Amino acid sequence: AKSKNHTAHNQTRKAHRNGIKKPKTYKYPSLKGVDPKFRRNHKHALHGTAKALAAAKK
Amino acid sequence: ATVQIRQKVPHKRTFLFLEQLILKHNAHVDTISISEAKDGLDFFYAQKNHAVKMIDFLNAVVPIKHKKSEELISQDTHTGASTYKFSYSVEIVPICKDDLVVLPKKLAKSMGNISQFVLCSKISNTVQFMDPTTLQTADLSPSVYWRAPFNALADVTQLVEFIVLDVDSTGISRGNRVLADITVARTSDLGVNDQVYYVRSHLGGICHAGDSVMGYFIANSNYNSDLFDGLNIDYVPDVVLVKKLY
Amino acid sequence: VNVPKTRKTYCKGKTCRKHTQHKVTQYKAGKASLFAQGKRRYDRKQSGFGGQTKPVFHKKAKTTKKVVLRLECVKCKTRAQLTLKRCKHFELGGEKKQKGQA
Amino acid sequence: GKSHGYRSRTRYMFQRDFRKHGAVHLSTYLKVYKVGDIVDIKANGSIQKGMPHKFYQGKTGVVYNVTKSSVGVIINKMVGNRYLEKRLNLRVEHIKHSKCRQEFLERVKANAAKRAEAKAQGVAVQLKRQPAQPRESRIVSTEGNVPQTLAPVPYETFI
RNA sequence: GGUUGCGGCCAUAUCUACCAGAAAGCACCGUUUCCCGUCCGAUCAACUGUAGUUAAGCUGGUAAGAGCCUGACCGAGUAGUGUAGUGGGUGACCAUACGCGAAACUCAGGUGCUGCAAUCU
RNA sequence: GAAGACAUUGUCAGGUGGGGAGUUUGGCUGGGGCGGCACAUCUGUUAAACGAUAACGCAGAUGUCCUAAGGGGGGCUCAUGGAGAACAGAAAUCUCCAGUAGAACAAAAGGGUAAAAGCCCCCUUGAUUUUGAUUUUCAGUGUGAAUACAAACCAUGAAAGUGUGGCCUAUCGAUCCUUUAGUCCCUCGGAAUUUGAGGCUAGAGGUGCCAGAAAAGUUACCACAGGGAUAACUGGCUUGUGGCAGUCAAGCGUUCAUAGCGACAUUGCUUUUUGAUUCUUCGAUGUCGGCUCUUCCUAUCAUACCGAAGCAGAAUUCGGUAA
RNA sequence: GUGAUUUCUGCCCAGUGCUCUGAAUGUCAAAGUGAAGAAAUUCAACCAAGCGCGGGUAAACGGCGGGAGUAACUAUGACU
RNA sequence: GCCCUGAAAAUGGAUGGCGCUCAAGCGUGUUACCUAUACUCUACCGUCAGGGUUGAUAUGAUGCCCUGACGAGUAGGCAGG
RNA sequence: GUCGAAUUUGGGUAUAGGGGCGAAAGACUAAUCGAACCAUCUAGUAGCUGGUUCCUGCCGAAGUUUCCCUCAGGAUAGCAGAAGCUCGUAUCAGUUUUAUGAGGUAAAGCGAAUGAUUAGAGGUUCCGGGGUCGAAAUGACCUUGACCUAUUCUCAAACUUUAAAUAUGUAAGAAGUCCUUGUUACUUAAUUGAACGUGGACAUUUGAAUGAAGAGCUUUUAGUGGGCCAUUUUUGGUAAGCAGAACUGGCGAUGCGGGAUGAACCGAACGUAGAGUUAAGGUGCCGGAAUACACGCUCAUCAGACACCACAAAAGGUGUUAG
RNA sequence: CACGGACCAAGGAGUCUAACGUCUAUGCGAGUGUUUGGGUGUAAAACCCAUACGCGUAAUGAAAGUGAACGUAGGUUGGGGCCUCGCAAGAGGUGCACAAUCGACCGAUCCUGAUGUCUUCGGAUGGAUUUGAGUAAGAGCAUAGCUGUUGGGACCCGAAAG
Repeated sequence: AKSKNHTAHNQTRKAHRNGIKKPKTYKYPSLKGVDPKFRRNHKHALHGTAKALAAAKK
Repeated sequence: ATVQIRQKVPHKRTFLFLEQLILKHNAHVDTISISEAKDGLDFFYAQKNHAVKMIDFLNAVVPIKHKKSEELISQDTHTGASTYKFSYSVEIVPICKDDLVVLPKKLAKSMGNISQFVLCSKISNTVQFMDPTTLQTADLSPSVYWRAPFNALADVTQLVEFIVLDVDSTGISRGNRVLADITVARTSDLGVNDQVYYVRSHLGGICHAGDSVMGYFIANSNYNSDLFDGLNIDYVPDVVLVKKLY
Repeated sequence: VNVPKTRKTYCKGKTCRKHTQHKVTQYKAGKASLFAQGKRRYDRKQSGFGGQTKPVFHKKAKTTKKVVLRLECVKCKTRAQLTLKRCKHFELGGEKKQKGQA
Repeated sequence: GKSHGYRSRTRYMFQRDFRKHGAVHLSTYLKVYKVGDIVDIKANGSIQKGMPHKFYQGKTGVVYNVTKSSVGVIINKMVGNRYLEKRLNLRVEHIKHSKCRQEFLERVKANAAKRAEAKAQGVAVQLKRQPAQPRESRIVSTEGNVPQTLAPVPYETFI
């Protein structure tokens, strides 16, 4: 018994029952994938600037 | 009706030997047309009886296995009549004329206790093997092959050019001047190397000094057969001389 | 294919940690070596009535093995392995190529 | 058998151009990509390394990562009922800026200029854009202009 | 404005045929001891700006030239095409309504533009 | 009387053993078989200008080859055409001019490339170690292939730089089991030594039905659950083919296209053929022919009345109304 | 197995089977023997029947085709 | 353009039937009229959302009350009876 | 048919289930035999067929993806419900515009590259490729030929300079712009850059249009995984109520008015009622409603009557009407 | 023109348990769980209780083993509510829950190897695009209910066989 193998009918209408949307792109994006020569410095830039704001400004 | 002829090898020696011989005895006379296929070719036959006449011709010249099937077409009710459409599926033994073959262990012990590491010789109605170290032949009918099939170890496309230095015959001779210990060197290593191989071979009388022969070269080939793995390695020769060139 | 007998590659043996000279030979499988764990379980299970109790592989399709080279350092003798692709003809050492010949 | 390779169905899309074969020109390399810039993707046929897949031809992304030869670009691709956020590493031949973003950055400078200038005068900032309006009433001139009469033409073959 | 070094955009810059070029710069050109490289100091190496030349390169011009690049009530609102009808037609296919809308061709014009540093009647 | 430590009996071991037992005998499919691989993959096309997109649709390839055909640098220009040089011609070697790739790049096809990605030289092993991120098929799991980095160590070049295999797109594989390499570290649990064995880490030995069972037939003596998801008979759709009718009229009818035969082209009808299909029925529509009996159709063999002829008569031949 | 009588029963022993007063070391289990070892073990020699070689056997299972030609009006073929 | 020839199927039959001929046919234009569980207005039941209301005078504050919107449904889910 | 024997038959006795008995049929063995009967193991297993018991209220699907000895079946994502939680102008949207990308189909072109088809004659080491026989190679025989050796047309899913329409990606600001100088092991010849920040300035037109029965996240589970039809674009096929795909709407799951009748077509989607106006279709009569008005055409000894739709052609006519 | 149904009354089909997942209700809360057993009784009820045990309060690695504060238990960006001025609009402070993010510490893997030392034992200190079902002022246990899963005869009826 042969069978209808494939169709894309009703496939678009199923996707638009839930409303195709963004991943809503938060602040402070994750640094996975960034060049690790950059991340190794950017650690110390934040660790340095937290020392400057704590000690000097109070 | 249709006879469907098949052989599984990429280079089909016996199958092209069949087409040269099908024209000599004037066999295909009752064809309607000839179609071809990936593995072989097909013959279309008008009546039922002309197809069975070909299979009795194919049984004499080439080792085959065949079986039949059918298809219904009309089924007329006014008389009992066929209108059936027949198909004969024929398959050649997939070992060519001059390959290298490692036999199964129980099968080689029944055909006169030949060694497992043999050539093929004469490919006929039946399949004939040759031990190239010591001359000894053993036949293999097609009904024994199709109850337990096996594959060729190496094809014709693995032949390597060799250059012969001299011939030392031991004086034994069945029909081909047996066991001439040929001192042979590689064509590719003759130029700048000093490497000389030493091998018994059936090419006894037809070989002289400085002749180009072809051969299987076991010393660098990593086969992956379980039959070749189940051997005794230190009894395997380095060179099997196959045929003389030119 | 054809590989040279000597290859200078990176060694890691706690004293070298650098490219040193290696020797090249061809990997051999080794003996089956019973009193292993799977073999002692197999010989206990086959014993008795019941016949064959393990699957036996028949339908084999491949024609080549992959080629494995055991690289052996000349200083520290810290052997290391390296693989190649599938090939039918494997010799090492001889037959150096020269392109312009008759 | 079917075919779903990595560069299938790209006969005409990865062709170079007509009369533009050869090496690329050197202002492709000298441009500067900082993190966050809006870029466009058009795959170069000659440079095989670092090459985008056939989907991303013509899309538009944001640069997050800058490295030696390449840039990291994020692309929103739909699958099923959901957008995903997929990341690529494209060499600088395949990438180029987007002029739609570059016209935006100079319109902000003009919008900041008009607000600061109107504050010196004091009223009517008037900064939003408006679409095309329906036009006003006006008076056409027949002076030196007689309205020409037309008529439909009859049928001829001239074949 | 002319050269040269380094480019940017890559034929409005190329191709074919003839002509002109002060000044300086380029370029041809002279030699083979040394570093160096070839069958051959021809190519590249080094040496002198010396014996000499604008003949070539190079730059500029001319051509109802070939090519190339812009346009246009040119072709043409034509070919195709998105929506609509209980529209026509046995059909093939064709008209209408609201819309977007080319290509070849034809003619007219064009024949490199410029950034940095130096030097020139 | 015979026989005698051999026979016989007991346990293990090898050979024989359908006499008997147990089970198996792939998948897709214009029914099922045979074939084929459309079952794992790659290029062009089908595909309807992003991507996606099917058929047993078409034109094809892969289960390889390479210590260079990998890596780096330098030098150089090809296929072909024209004109010249003893033997020398269609084709040897040598020279110049023209030459946008018409050549070559391991292989199928499609891209790509000219002071190179092609040809010829010089040196080398980056085809290496450690593990993560990312792309493609995608469930955003695997497997294969690929991109961009980081930390090491090197190759090459004067240097900028380039190199984690082949110019890019295919060239390949889990669990258990065996095996080698690594730290030569952990454990053998009453406490030690030494062999042996078991572990962590990273490879190989393979499942082509390719996300991976270990497997020959037959049934016309047949059995059960089912299926009109599927065949053999009627019905329905379709008409290539068949029957049949127009139009056009080549050759013919001794000299005359159409009195009359009429092939080939072209437009249609019919369901009295043969195919195609799978719509109805498999908890059954009794599936050939003959005998018997009624009625309907007209595309008329006879009969009735007419028309045309190459119809004198006779005999025919062609056409109309008409069942 | 064949199926009264009369009359006959041709050719092939190689393929598959069966069988023997035949050849001897190719194959080769457990027990035994030897060497190595601290020992479990590893290794090697020896090695029964069968198989393998050799012979017999068709009123055992069965099989009985291809390529030429070579004439006497017009042709199959005795032969090779 | 309309009509006619071309144009032949088997139970008796189908512009749906009778029937129609300056149509009750075909082409076309203008009005009038008929009617759907559709649209507008109102009443009532029900569900959902937003609200008001413990000075007290409640005997259901899971009560009483105000305003608005919507109501098809096999397989399936929940809720009140 | 046979009827004096291999005859018929009574009683006794023997052989019992993978067994017996058989002058052989797979026959007979208590109406049971290609393996009897009785009880238990047993309520054997089933991806297969049938059934599945009260009412109302709200929400409301699927026949598709990947993998499987998988295709009558499951997992898995999808659609669906329920319980809700954090918050309540959030910035989202099957849409348009401004700006800016990408593509190679329709159409164009062949006097711009590339370009088939049907056929196919010779030239004996300018090759042999695929065979075959050889005490060899100076070696034979068969075959596809190696060779097109002379010109001759064709256009194009797998040919291309230019290139639409529809569909498609991104941007239109507060997570922004601007001054100013802090941080570091990165980077620079260099306090140069990079990245993240302090302090200051820019708010109601805060950076196009329209809309927003709130926006956002989470847990958990049912059914489904046989589809079918229509306009348009198409592939195989003579064509099919045939097979296989594309975007979208439907039927399945759905009544109601119209097409006499009809799962899909045309209107239009439903709580129970009263009134009004209409859609699609209709107004001689059945039949609710004008045998209305206006301009023409047609007479048929098979007239013609309304989409999807139940049909009709080439070729003819001094039948009539306009040209 | 598919299958079951001549008619009537009665019977007649998602049940129970073991172990569980989400969710809801109640007790208690760094704890929780009386009921195997003892004490008692108006006697299979009710009431009262020791000591252990279970899950939880610490993970990680194959293992030998080792074992969670540089700090207001960290920095940033939002964040309901609250506090202060203001007539309001808003302005500033503080921000739990929670979401995104850079660090911190514990274990494994890889490296660095200090004072020391039976000279091979010991592992201080500091790292690393690695890795964990971790820590960062605990949230669990016990009972009951709907729904869902698996094993059970498992919604009910049904084979050809063994």
